[PDB]
Amino acid sequence: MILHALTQYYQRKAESDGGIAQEGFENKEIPFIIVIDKQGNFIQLEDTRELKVKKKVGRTFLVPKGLGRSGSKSYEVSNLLWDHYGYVLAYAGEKGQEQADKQHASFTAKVNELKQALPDDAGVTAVAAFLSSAEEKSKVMQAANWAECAKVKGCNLSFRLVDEAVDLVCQSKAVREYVSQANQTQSDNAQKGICLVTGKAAPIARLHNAVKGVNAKPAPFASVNLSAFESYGKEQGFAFPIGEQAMFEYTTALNTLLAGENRFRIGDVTTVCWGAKRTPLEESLASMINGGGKDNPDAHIDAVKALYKSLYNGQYCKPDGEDKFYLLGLSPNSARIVVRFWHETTVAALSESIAAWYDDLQMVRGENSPYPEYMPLPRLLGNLVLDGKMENLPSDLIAQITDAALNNRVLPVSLLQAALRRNKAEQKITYGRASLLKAYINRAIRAGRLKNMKELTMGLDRNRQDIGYVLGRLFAVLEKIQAEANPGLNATIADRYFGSASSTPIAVFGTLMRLLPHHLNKLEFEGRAVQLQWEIRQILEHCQRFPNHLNLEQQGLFAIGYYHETQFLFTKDALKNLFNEA
Amino acid sequence: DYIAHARQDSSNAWHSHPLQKHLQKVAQLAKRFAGRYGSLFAEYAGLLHDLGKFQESFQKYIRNASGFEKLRKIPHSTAGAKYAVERLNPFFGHLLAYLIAGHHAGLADWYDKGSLKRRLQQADDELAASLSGFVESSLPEDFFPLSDDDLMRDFFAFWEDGAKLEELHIWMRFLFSCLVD
Amino acid sequence: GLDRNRQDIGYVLGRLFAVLEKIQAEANPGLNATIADRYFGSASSTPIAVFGTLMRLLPHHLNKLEFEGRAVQLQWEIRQILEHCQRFPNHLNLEQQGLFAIGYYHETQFLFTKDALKNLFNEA
Amino acid sequence: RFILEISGDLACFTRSELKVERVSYPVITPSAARNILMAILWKPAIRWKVLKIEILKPIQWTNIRRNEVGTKMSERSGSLYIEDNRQQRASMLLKDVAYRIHADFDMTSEAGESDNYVKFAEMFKRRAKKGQYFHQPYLGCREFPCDFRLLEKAEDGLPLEDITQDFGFMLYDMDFSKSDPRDSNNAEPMFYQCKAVNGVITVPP
Amino acid sequence: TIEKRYDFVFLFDVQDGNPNGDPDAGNLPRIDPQTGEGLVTDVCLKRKVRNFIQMTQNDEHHDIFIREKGILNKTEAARQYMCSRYYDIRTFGAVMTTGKNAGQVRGPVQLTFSRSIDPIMTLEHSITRMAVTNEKDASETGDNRTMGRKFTVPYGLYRCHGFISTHFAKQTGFSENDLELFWQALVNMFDHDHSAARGQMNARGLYVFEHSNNLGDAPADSLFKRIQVVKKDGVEVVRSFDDYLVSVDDKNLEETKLLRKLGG
Amino acid sequence: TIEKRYDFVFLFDVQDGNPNGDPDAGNLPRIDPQTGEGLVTDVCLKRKVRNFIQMTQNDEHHDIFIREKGILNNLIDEAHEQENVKGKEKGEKTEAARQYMCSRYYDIRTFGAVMTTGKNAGQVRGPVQLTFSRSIDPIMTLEHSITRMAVTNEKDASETGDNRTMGRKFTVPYGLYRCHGFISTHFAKQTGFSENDLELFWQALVNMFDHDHSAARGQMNARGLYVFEHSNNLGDAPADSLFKRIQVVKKDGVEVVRSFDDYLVSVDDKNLEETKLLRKLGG
Amino acid sequence: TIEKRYDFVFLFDVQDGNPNGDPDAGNLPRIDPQTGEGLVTDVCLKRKVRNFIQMTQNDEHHDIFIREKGILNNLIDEAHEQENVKGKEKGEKTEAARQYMCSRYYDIRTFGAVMTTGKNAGQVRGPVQLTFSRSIDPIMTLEHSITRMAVTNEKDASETGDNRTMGRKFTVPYGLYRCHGFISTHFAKQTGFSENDLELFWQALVNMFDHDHSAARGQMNARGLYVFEHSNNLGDAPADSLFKRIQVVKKDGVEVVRSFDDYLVSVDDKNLEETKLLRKLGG
DNA sequence: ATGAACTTCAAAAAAAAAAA
Ligand SMILES: [Mg+2]
Repeated sequence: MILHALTQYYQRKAESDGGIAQEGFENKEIPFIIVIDKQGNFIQLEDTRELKVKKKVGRTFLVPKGLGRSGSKSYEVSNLLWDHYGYVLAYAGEKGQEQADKQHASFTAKVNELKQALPDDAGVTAVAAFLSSAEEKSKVMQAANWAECAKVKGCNLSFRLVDEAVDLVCQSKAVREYVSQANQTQSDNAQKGICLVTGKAAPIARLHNAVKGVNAKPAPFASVNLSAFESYGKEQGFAFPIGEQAMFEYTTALNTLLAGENRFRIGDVTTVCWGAKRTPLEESLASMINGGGKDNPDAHIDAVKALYKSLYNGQYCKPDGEDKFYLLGLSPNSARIVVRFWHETTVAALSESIAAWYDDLQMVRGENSPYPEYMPLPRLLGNLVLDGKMENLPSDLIAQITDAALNNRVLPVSLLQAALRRNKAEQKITYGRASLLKAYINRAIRAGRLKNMKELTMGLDRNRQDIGYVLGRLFAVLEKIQAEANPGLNATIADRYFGSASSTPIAVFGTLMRLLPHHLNKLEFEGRAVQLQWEIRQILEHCQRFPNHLNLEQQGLFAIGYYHETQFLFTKDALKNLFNEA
Repeated sequence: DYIAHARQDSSNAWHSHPLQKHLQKVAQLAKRFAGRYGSLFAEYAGLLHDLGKFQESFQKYIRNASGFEKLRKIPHSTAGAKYAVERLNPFFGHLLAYLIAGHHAGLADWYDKGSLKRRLQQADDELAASLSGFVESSLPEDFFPLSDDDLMRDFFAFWEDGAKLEELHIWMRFLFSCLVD
Repeated sequence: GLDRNRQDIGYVLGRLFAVLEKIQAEANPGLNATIADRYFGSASSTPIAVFGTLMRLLPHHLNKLEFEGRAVQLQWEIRQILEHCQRFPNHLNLEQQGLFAIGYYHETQFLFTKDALKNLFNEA
Repeated sequence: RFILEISGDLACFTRSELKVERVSYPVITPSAARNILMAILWKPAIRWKVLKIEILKPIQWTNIRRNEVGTKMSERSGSLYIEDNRQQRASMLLKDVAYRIHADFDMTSEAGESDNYVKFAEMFKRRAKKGQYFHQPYLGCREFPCDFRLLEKAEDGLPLEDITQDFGFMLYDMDFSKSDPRDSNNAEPMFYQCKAVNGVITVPP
Repeated sequence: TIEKRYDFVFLFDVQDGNPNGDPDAGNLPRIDPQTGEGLVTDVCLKRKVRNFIQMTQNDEHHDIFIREKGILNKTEAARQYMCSRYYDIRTFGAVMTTGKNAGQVRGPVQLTFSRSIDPIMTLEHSITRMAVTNEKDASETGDNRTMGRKFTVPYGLYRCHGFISTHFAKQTGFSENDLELFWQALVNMFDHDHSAARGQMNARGLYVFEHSNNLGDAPADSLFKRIQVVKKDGVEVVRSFDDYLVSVDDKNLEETKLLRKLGG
Repeated sequence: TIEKRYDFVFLFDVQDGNPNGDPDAGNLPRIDPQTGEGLVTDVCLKRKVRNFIQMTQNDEHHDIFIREKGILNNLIDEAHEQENVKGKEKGEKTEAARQYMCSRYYDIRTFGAVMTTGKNAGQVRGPVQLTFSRSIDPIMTLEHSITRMAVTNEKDASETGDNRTMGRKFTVPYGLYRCHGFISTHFAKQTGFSENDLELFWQALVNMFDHDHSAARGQMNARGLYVFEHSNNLGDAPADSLFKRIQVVKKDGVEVVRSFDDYLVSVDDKNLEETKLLRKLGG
Repeated sequence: TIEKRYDFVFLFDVQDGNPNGDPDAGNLPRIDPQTGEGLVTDVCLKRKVRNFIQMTQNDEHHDIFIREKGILNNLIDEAHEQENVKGKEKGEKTEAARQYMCSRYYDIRTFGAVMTTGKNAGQVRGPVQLTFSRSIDPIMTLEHSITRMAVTNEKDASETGDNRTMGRKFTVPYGLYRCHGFISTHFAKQTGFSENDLELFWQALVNMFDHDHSAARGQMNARGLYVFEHSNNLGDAPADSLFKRIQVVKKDGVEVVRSFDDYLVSVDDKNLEETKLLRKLGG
């Protein structure tokens, strides 16, 4: 199902007119297309480049498929009419001649044996007269932009004769048919059966085709080539007898999705997501749709793309799915492709890890809270960072919190450590440090990494007995009383006592609570002083002694307890109510 | 009530734009705005464009922010959109919700940015509040007909042989223009 | 949340100060500077400093208590606390530093829980 | 028919396609299912035949990259030195599997004298209830043990209760017909699961 | 060759180290993603048995053939020779490039992914090196550092299940001497395979079950459930093997089983 | 090439400072979060041994695979310009270079070294392997907010009145860290770890905190090095049977430990005389 | 540079004042909480030694890497405007900058300095490493609430004319802090820290409290500086087997101390003379 | 001749909230 779900959208995108390589071809990224006249005579070396900031090498021309050269005598293979600045010009940037001239001795051979088998084309007779020139090819090096194709190793030049103007020599409706004939005769006399993917006879394809976009080089996604990965003496592709017509389909299915908008990194794991076979598009809804509705394979991938993007957008919505999205989360090994994810499941089922991420991360917010309901990871991790989210450690943090969030894994200790660092370093617990600590501690509980404690809740737990959480609440009420006593404070007992009330409660809370009677005295509403003192009595009723030192477990609680109680105090009528029910 | 727009008059008076006539006039205006295209279709988003303006909370914000009978920034676009998606049709409802929930936040995506799928699913409480406002005092129950059978006409009066998908966005923006205009 | 038999001198002094201020704040409830507002800072740290003066000051609050039996109520728990206080410590230990605030608010809760003192007195 | 109930913490019925980067077949392969039933009992008279797998725990995956070795062992070179022949095969393993393989068997051409189907049937029956085996059954890979049992009818809850995923063309049971003694020249027959209605029935060739 | 079926419950532990890191995730100890319990792929155990037998034997009949470059530096007549002069080929089996079953020698000793008893808490210890290796991107002016990463399990009592099959020993010639070497390995291999990544590991018990039958007179599951390993009564988080009750249960196996408590 | 196998219990302690701060946690001392027990990585004590051998030995045959300007390939390639430049046929040139460092770099003899980096120079296991030392009791990391009365950069706030960069100086008020160590004969054979190179390591463990001091770690001391020398290059006894043999418990009734005086290191030299030797080097 | 390694016990007390306020804890003195014993960061005494050297030396080769308007990158960039502007080849440009910052700044030559910051000046460890100063007995931080008859910005000015901002003055009614310190020779070689700079440091330790007085310090003194000068660059004896020679206890019958006359500082120079000197510089 | 050693292959890949 890993590949029959790729074959079964090649057969969908090839039938949704989405423009996928048709049965013999490949959307190869040809950077430095060659222009020739009708009888040779190199005209121009156009570069079909200029895309995303790393100038990806060429407009994807859907040219005859890359033949997977890959060998010591790699020169013999010679892709049909597009290959290489070493195959087209015999120019070796770093490979040396006789490893580029023998390439050109075979690329010219390939073109010519095409020309004999495909005459009166004026496109291949042109290039076959351009590949029997040795001078116009020399003129290719003396081109205006040749110096920029020599810069890109493995440049793929291809032969657009002039007077076709978009259509390559390998695009004419004879080379197009030749490839549709050279992938229907030569790749049909091979090992007769039987398909792994489709199950049909469909002659077996040894050498699956170089799935591009995963690795540093197009690597054969399914490729058993070492002395023992071969199971039954099957030798490299008969270990997995996938037909040529099916091998091509899923290879060019990955190739487009790793080159399309389907590709997106879940985290450090480039993933191709495509909608499964959509339901028959119930009649009423299909009444308005013309055709009617078509199963565009990559249609609602956004639902899943904007699910993992929701972890950074903070725009997570609990989804109701039943629209199943294939999500093949491949990743490079070295030059194999490691399927790290495979999910035919719905986006609702995929969300169960981000939902648990944004439910373990749920934290109290008052009214008109400037904080998002589900707080974006970059803005969430920005509460761990020095002052702006780029220095949060790209290996135990932003790159691992995401893996701990995308997968409902345990948030690393490096959050308590980092979130606590910032709690007592910014001298305040931003929503985002309280929320992130709530997520850490909830998952530490759920993993049995935080044994005695019970999972935190959104709200303040006017309970919880936790010698760190209740002192966090105590600090929250103490600082609320101070900020209620002195509205404009320059050094709240946060900014002055937090670093040691969080981590060392006897050092401080024995002296915060001498400031406390004075703060209560200064409350202009003495009844408000009574209410706040009542709740600090309630808070401190759960406390039997300020601990000498708060474990890393509880300084997270302190921060969570602080934020819980401080958003309880800044609730509409919470303290007035809770006081009035006593 | 309900106070669609609270204009502090130049004479230090306050005039109230009745949401009744605000929605009525917007729908009538973006019924001529669309020709054979969405004449009675864009109005059904004109009727609904500020349904969330019926919010009991927003009728406490538009007063607070515009100084009518003496700061929260209460969303109101999404409520009309959710009302549409539940009442007309999963197709027409979302069609109309693009227009409605975008009418101030800008036209929204379904998934990626400012996603409607998120806002509608989160509009349930907001729609409940705004529809409670709508039913609470005034606005006869057949003020929002949302007659899908009639609304099916100008859709099919324009989409002869069904709705082209690759250019259904052009209404979603042209009829959006009718609403926002 | 009150260990009436804690014996932690900081905690018993916190309890004692809580009842002392309870009496002061029942002696005259309209009070600008209760002993929390004027004495707590050292009662929590230097119990010998105040707690001597806090009990010069205590019988007069017990007199000023309007409900003459309420004075017995609160004096009884002062004695209940002071059984656990063999001496007002010169300087409260740091553990005891914090436990004094613990005691203040534990015993303050115990006093402002409705029937607790009037009940617990009647089991003596 | 035997309703043996393979189960194990992990399992890798490695898809032929994703062999170097092992991705387990979502359920027990009828080859791996059968060879398990040869691990408990086999003889070149019994020829096992899986009649119906039944998934008993949901298809749950855990990726495990093991530093596998790249090359076979050989008489020629008398050692590997793994750090020279290292490979890192990922393994999308099947965590917490269970499968009640409803399997029976037939008698081969070389059934011998004591060709009693009942003899081998009761032999396997005693082996499975007692727990005996020639080989601790491999859930696709020997690194994964089959904590089996010989159920009579049904003693575990199959999770794919309503009609569930069709895993497509899985390796059925590699064809050792052209092979000489000890499976030299084989081929792979493969099967539409048929679906997984709640426990997949397999197809006898 | 041995004539008994051995199903053993190895119980090693890691006290401050990385038992078996994950190439998935850098080098962090293989956790079970859903339950947090650590995994130690049997090939790691199969390695330290291999390593031990390579350290100790240093002779013919006991080579390893999958040997470490960093620890020591007709058709059924060479496959028997491989199952003769290579202890690993006998013990753990082989895939001989020439063979009968397209290569395999299965070898008696099957092994289980050593799942930890309780959720290990992989401690991502970001370590530093006061030196860069290459002419780094930032092997710059101020100092050469290559801030690194070294994980530990603060303790994990990993439980492995091995299944020595006397049926395979007959093909491989895995004699009772070789199997005694195997127990010596499991017990005495975390004393010899020490490292920086692997911290301190200790074979905290190798509870073999010898079966009077070749075929094996028990379900291996039932035997392993006789070796009940639990966190102790008051142990909140495990940190040493004396935080585990390894209660073996020999009460009912006594029919024809032998619980050789070879390591505990 | 030592001929015995050693299993030592090193017990050092930290008085006031970061025994080994966690770069993941500012510079918080590595705490095992579950138990609060401190951790001092393998590499920390290996580095402190390295520093001790950069201090006291300072010659060829005891280089250290070294300090700041330590482009490690500059040493790894330095191997390949040796007696093994071209006659050692890369296959075994790697091993020859690996042996060159196991002749030259005391760190690479004692501990290992991943040297496969530059011109691949082998990959040594290291006869001496320390384990992450856990403090016997939870370290009560104090996390002092120090102040600096001088800003470093032209800060966003390096403003008018004062320039200040407060910062954090985490300290362990006391932690008795118990490193376990394994000096395996088998890898002492491939690296040439000599009995001399082993007495150097014993000296290093005993004296390497007296010499590796800092503002960060303050005072650390080696509080005892109980070495179990086994008669065979195998193990006479299981290592942990010998490490539980050295049991360190907080003193009878100290609720929080302030010094070694609040710990009790009781060794059990009663039954190891099987053939083993407990040689007590610090305790 | 120095050719002996020193381990000094620097007993300094505070009589009525805040020896080192914990910014994490209001300003109340740093305290080892679970033992109540006070703390004075190593950076605090390094600061007062810096203040002393900035006070007395007033000359180049003894600058201090300095007071408030002390943007450190400014001094570091001064290092890169030297003989090593270009001539030192960025790799060792930072090392030449270290040698400079060590030459000029006695702070850097004596204590270290993290100067990797601006035009990177390297990273000096600093031969002199004071530890944290844990008071012998629990400091009974008094936290004297004080008053001011004045306020600050007319936002906290009273709604009546009576302005006052009482505030708090934490004082240790007495604490005999004990700072272990280590003059490491190996890093004296790095910084050029000489016996002249070391005698400056000893004067600084003895006289660093006579000069750094605050309303906060009240009265701090240097009750003793017992310097263990080892014969070797290495340590003749383990550092803590020396520091246990300076046993400071509260005297016979003091419930808790109130002056140095309440502490007996017993110095045990009986057998340290193995090869090694104890010089009672301060006491 | 089989299997390690080696030689070619190919030339990455990049994001991320408002609020009507
Ligand atoms: Mg509007």
